[PDB]
Amino acid sequence: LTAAGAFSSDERAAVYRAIETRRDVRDEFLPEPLSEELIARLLGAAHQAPSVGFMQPWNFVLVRQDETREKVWQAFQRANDEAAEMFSGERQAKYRSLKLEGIRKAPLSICVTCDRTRGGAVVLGRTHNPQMDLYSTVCAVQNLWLAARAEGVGVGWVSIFHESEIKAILGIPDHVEIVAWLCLGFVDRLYQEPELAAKGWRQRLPLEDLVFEEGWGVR
Amino acid sequence: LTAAGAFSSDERAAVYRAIETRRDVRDEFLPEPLSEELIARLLGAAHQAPSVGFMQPWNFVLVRQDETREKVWQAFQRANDEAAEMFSGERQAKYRSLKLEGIRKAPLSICVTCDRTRGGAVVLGRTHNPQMDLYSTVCAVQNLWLAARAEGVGVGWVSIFHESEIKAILGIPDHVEIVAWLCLGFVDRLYQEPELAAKGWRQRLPLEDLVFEEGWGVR
Ligand SMILES: Cc1cc2c(cc1C)N(C[C@H](O)[C@H](O)[C@H](O)COP(=O)(O)O)c1[nH]c(=O)[nH]c(=O)c1N2
Ligand SMILES: Cc1cc2c(cc1C)N(C[C@H](O)[C@H](O)[C@H](O)COP(=O)(O)O)c1[nH]c(=O)[nH]c(=O)c1N2
Repeated sequence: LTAAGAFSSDERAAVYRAIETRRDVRDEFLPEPLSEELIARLLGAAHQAPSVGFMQPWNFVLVRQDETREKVWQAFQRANDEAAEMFSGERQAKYRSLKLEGIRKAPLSICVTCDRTRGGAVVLGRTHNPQMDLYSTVCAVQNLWLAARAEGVGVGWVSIFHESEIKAILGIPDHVEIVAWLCLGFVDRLYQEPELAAKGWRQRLPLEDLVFEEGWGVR
Repeated sequence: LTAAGAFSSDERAAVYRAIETRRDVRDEFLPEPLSEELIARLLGAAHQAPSVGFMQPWNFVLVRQDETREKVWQAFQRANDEAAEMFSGERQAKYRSLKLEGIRKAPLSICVTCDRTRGGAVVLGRTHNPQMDLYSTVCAVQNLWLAARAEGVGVGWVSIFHESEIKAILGIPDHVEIVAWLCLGFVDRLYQEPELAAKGWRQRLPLEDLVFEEGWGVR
């Protein structure tokens, strides 16, 4: 191991800047396809994420073809109606007015998976909680999300669809699970605050309400 | 929605630096306690994580008392002893030589949770995949992990426990699930590559093997 310490004041600010300004993008994606060098930098970042027992359970299916995107867009439309039907009156009306994906607008989509059987018969760290491999994959997703923000690339997560239908479309095996569908594209404008707060779905919760000292429910 | 901010070469390099150098810390934690201000910045960064339907399902239990950490350490011991028992021969020997936690060395611990019942009866984006809220919580963790690296704070995830025992120790409710137990503490020494790779458990997988074009298994 080597010497380490807090980043410089400027470096530190940049990190918090990416965390503080990245957004889930749906409708502002620009049309230019991302270059191979850019994609390589993003995947490289996701690959540097931590992983239970250093399992490195992720895979990335790069989707750029119009037909595939349209196919997946259709899978989303199918499931979203079912989703909306779960709400009523104002909310349902509101839910239907929201844009919850940019699958056809974003020139690139990445299906991020978790190979449930990678790592052998037993994987370190997953022995007592079977979901640790999926969690590891989400860590890869957040790293990508942040690096993309720094690159001027917007990212959007779309979790509204029947997984079995996406797996059939991409040919994903039974032993592999889809953790996230990400829509990517350059963006020149962003919402200063979560889009769902701006459109009155839910507001930012007070952080002081979520932190406890030594025991649950104790401030 | 307004003009997006643009990152300079240095700002961007800082983000990648945090991503490429953060480590899962087990044994390099220093004893200097973290300031209240510092902790606040870390939780703030965590709270800026994306969350399905903007559910914001997380809670953070700050643990600093020796008795509590000793109990969690014992819970870890029991769990780790049964984990090792899932391995045999040489692997078992190596598994037993690995340090998989810094519960008693790190001056601070944070039990990160996920309130499964927050967001009401139906949560946007979680309608077709019930694990979306848990994944959201992981995003907050990764944000905290990166921010910590920038502040010169080491962070380690400990997943080897029996959840029920930890919940009992902290008085965590049935409707709340534990996603991660993090050990935090200043560090001035970090490994250059994953400790688990250095110690011969698993090596870094070739990224080229995990990336497919348009369809699974397709190069
Ligand atoms: C696991 C998970 C799953 C989803 C999301 C997030 C996460 C963490 N989000 C994005 C979510 O709605 C979003 O984070 C906030 O509403 C936007 O916050 P920011 O603008 O990203 O800070 C999301 N957004 C969307 O429009 N359609 C979707 O299906 C999903 N699915
Ligand atoms: C969901 C999940 C759960 C755990 C981990 C990670 C993740 C993502 N890791 C850390 C893991 O072993 C480590 O990230 C890799 O071996 C290399 O990490 P870095 O590249 O050094 O961060 C971990 N480490 C450890 O010593 N004890 C543990 O119980 C766990 N649990």
